[PDB]
Amino acid sequence: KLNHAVFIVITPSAIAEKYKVNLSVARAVINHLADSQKLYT
Amino acid sequence: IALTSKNLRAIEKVCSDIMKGAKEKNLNVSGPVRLPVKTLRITTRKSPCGEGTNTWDRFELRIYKRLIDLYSQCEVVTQMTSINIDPVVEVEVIITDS
Amino acid sequence: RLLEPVPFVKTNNCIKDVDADLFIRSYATHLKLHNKITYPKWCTFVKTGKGRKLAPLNEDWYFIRASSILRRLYLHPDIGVGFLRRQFSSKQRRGVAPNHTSLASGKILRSILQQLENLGYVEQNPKKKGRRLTTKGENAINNFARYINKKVYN
Amino acid sequence: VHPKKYGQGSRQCRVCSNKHAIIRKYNINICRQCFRERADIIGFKKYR
Amino acid sequence: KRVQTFGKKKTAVAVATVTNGKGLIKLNGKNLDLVEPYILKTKVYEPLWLIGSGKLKNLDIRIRVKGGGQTSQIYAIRQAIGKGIISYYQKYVDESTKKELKDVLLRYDRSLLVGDTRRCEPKKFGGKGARARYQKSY
Amino acid sequence: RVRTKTIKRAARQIVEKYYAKLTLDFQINKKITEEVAIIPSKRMKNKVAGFVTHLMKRIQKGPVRGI
Amino acid sequence: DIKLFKKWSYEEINIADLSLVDCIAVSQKACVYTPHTAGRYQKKRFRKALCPIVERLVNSMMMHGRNNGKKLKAIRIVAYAFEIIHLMTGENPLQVFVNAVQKGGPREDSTRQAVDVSPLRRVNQAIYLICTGARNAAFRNIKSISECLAEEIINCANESSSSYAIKKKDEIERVAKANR
Amino acid sequence: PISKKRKFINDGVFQAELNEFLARILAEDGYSGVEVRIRELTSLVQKRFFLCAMAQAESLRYKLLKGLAVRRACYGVLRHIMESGAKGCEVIVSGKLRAQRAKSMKFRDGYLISTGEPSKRFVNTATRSAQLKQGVLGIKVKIMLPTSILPDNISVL
Amino acid sequence: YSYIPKQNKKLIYEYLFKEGVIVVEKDAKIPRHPHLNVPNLHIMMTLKSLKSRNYVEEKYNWKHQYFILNNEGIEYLRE
RNA sequence: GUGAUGCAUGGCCGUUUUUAGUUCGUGAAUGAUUUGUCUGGUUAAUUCCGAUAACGAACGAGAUCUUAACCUGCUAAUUAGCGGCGAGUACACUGUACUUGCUGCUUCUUAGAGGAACAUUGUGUGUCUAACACAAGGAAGUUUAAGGCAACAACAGGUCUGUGAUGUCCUUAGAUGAACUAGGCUGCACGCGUGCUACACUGAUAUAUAUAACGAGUAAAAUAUGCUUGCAUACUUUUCCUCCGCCGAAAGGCGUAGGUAAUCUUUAUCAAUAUAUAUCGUGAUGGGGAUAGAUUAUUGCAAUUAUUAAUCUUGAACGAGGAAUGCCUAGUAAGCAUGAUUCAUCAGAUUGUGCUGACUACGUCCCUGCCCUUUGUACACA
Repeated sequence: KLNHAVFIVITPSAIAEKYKVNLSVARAVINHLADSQKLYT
Repeated sequence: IALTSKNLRAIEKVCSDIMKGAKEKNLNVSGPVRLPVKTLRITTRKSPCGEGTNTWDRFELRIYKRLIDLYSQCEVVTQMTSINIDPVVEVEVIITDS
Repeated sequence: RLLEPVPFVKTNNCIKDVDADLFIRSYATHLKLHNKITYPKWCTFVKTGKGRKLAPLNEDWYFIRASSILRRLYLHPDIGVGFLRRQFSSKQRRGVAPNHTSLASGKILRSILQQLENLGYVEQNPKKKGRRLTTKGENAINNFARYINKKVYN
Repeated sequence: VHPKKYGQGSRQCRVCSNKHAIIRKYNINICRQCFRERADIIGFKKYR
Repeated sequence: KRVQTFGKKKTAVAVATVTNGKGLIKLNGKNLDLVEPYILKTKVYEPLWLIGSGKLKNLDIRIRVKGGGQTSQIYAIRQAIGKGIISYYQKYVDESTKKELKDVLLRYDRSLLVGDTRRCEPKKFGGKGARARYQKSY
Repeated sequence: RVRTKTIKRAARQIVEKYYAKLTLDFQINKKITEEVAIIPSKRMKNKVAGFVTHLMKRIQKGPVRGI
Repeated sequence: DIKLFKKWSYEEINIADLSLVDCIAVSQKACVYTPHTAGRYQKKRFRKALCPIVERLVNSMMMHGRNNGKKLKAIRIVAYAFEIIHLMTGENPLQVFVNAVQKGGPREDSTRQAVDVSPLRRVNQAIYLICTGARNAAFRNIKSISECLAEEIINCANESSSSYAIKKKDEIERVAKANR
Repeated sequence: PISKKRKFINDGVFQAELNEFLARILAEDGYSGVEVRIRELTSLVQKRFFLCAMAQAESLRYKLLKGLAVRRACYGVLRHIMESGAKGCEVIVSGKLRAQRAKSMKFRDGYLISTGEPSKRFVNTATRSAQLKQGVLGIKVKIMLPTSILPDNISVL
Repeated sequence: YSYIPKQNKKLIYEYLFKEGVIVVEKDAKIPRHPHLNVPNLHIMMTLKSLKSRNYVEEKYNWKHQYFILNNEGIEYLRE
């Protein structure tokens, strides 16, 4: 049962496991911090 | 001048005669045409009744046809063909000029 | 990322030399910027294909499709509504019965090609029955491809 | 009568005069039972 | 000057024609880069490292690729370009380097020079599977 | 795989006529079988000639039980 | 030169038990960017082991109902697993996965008495147990199969109890102890 | 103006038509060929359109329908095959055979090759029916023409 | 009804006379014959009756009859 | 006569049965019979070697040919390819993508023919005979593989409802001949198969590039006249695949290019598993589609029993699976589609074609089923 959200090593799964968040909001936060699957920088 | 049949030996012998006559008459002749084979295949069920293992069998008919061109009189070419062609082969004629 | 070290001597004289996937996005961006075409509002409630069964849910699918259409016109200059439907064909699920391929709706493609004809990027003629790119459109797309190449290179 | 140029009633086997198991494949208009024995003379030779 | 060669392997057939030029290599209207698979792009690229780009800088090879699966097209274009370069070496540019050219190509593998005859077999009787048939009920 | 009695008696019956023409070279020994042999199948000619070569390489190191 | 997914050349490989190295048979001949190669394995017996270990993983991951045969997305899933593994733990994903395979295989099985396990089928059974663990983790475990398989790999490599392959090995050895 | 493939199918079906016509009408003598007595069938076809194994089988049918003894009839058939010069022969006549139980017999001479593409190309076979008082007698007669050269034959001079 | 006209008998009587060989087709539903501008559905029964009169012979086949005229029918059917 | 009788028959077929078995001449050993046709080794197999009262034969096995495959710079180009130049459309600098037309040429698009692969060559295993391995060239070393022909004998196996193939018996005006109206095998407590679509994130979803081959394709419309929409008559060709341009969300409709076909569909290229980026990120969920009404168009004189069909509403099981039980060893399992058959319309059926090209053999007789030898029988419809 899903309970994660966006309210509180930049890759999706790493950030998701760190912050206990959904993958979508994790990618959103990743783009927020930086600014289908692609090779890492 | 295109020929058509189903067996290869007849077309081979008649084409041999055709280019031998072409060499004899030393006329303007186009190169031979060697078409990819066209096959007719059907598959039917054996066992006329409805009993036993369902067994089918397949068939094949390989149709052979080639083309050539010659610059000669239509009457003389049709005569020299009809003299030495087997009625089992069907041949049509197209003339060329240059 | 998408760039790779080219080991041979290129030409870059036309649009096939540039990547199609990003060139269509660049043309869609230019299309939205210059507002060359309409949306049109008439098609905002129709699925692209019978087997699609879902809305495109992007709001720019007409621009995407038009960019694709122009890519098609260049890549093979003798097209038709049937050829376009065949290329845009997708799967269609008949419930219990097995899934079958099916073509896209033809009205959307007809509207897109009429819009392109009005824009003059594509024309018609008895000889070369399919839709063809004009000479002005040819030179314009050549310079657009060179511009995109320079933009993504230097 | 109620004849028509449509459906299975417009044609039948040319030997057995039956409407069952008739192949229109290349317009042979024949039944499988008789065709499986007429194949050799017709030119239908089982090969592979 | 100009020579035409072919590569036939799997379903796809590729044809090449190597001429004098400056290193213009074309795949139909596209190039070797816009195929899509970056995985097979380097597979095609392997002869470039095996032989040398500086010598390709003096030869233009046009290529027509048509028919079959994408992997088969990649393999066929590899075969065609290998045969074309070996023929151009044997004919026009130089033979002494061609002696080491064959030695290096065959050292890498036998697949580049000659394709494989692997193709599908006629599916047999019995059922949907080629070697499998319908489920038996007693 | 083993061999067939027919090809075996073929190999036995040949050689005895023109062993003089028969030499060491394997391909030449093939060609002499093509020349002297009247088998229509090319593959069957190939197989019988291979058996003759195998029979040959048994000679001049012991008896061959015939010829 | 060659780099898997253009990332790893695995120029360093752990010695393992000197038999798993030949079992996986990964080398310059077996090197590739993406899985799902065109290597043959049904003309001999050694070629079957010659298929690379990652290739065997991708072509064994595919078995669950409708998902069967989708080895393009097996490529995708293993690529994503490598990506996430490389920074969830600093070790090379291929190397840590290699140690996982090394210690995830049963060595003695008591089917009918007990029999020592050949290296080939020790590797095959380790892979099979890992695949079953990943499938039962795609079963009702909230998280994606990417994280499921990655956690299974790292758990097998570090020898923790939460691993289904290790639990099944323990069950097999318990049967061995009961018989003997 | 018809397709060549449909034309070939028509040629085959007409070949079957004329073959069964010849089988029906030609029951008193051998085969003198085909035309591309004579007046009747030539006019019929124009109006409608606008040592042999077959001979041996029909000869056995001729010897059979009149009530001649089966054993001597077939024996004379094989004598005819041997005097013609065939390598061998095979005559089967199956049916009631004067009893209420179905029965068949076999009379084989020579090799009688029975399987293979060259076997088909070399063996000639014929089948026929005889209408009798309380049943149908089925006759199958096979003759192999003497040997181009047979694949199996090997002889070096 | 389907009463057979006397003249309907007569024209086919002359028609088979002037040739000697005819095929009347077993099917009767076809309105016209390739060599007859006459309803065959008035002719097959007449030919079958003349057959049972032992004057013409028919070898018979599938979808074709192939009747053959004998020597002793022309004098009878002439008048 | 699709009325009975396949237990009266013919022919065909399905099984014993894709295995390895069957028979003869002469010889030899009250008779049925035995030997040949085997102790042993080997195997694709009574296949060979060999021992041998057997010697010598015939069938079956073996063999042949198509498919991909290499070459024969053989043989050449139609409807194919290669170019060269005739004018270029934009770019480089001392040819390039797209168009126009003729022809230096035929490996390439291809087939006529033939060749090439025979344990080939050596390092080995073998009674040094039959048999088998390694390594190499080679596209071709398990017959290179996949396709078909299947002996002798038998079943009282299926079919007289395929035949004007067929005997006997039965029937015909209230037909058991034919036609016509309507009706059924599509209904269902259930069962068993053949099979179709799910349980997802290895996936639900939107974009597009890289996509193949077997394939398959031509007694009727409408117009006018007369009588009074219908009847008769004269005119072209509508009666296959169809491209295109329009109309319609679609279904589908309208008018034409082309093709009786490597020429037009389409083929410098038709499907799906893709693809890369993006919504979602395992929450009976958005998965999933059992499930309804409302309809719109086509096929057919006729669709009610919603034939077929696009549209919106409808929202079951299903968390990888009971007792049981089926199939399967390499471009093949499985997944995915798709051509063809029946077809006026209808694949969820059969048969072919291809893509993605997997977890695991060089074996064993434990079950099941066969084959051989010995043996015991009171069985022989075994």
